[PDB]
Amino acid sequence: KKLMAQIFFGPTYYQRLRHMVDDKIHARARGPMQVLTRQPVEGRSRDGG
Amino acid sequence: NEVFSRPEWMILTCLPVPPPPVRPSISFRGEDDLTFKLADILKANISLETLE
Repeated sequence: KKLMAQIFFGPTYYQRLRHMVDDKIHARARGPMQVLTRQPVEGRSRDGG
Repeated sequence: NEVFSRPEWMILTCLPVPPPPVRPSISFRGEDDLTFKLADILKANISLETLE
């Protein structure tokens, strides 16, 4: 079906920023804990919480 | 409060030594700065006692 309202269309320049979900997704379930406080460590790369 | 406090008790005549958990040894043992400060205090006290 033809769209009721016409659509603005055309080429445009875009850039993919370094921020990606693959490196921005974290999840913890009883991981390592800091010896000083016996609490979860900081940082997803170090399996933090 | 006399039961739980006294003016004399403010003047500390004995410094409690925190146990190992309060001063964890970081692996690199790697004693923390607080342990070094306690060691320095103990050395100063020993030197003072020897001088006396």
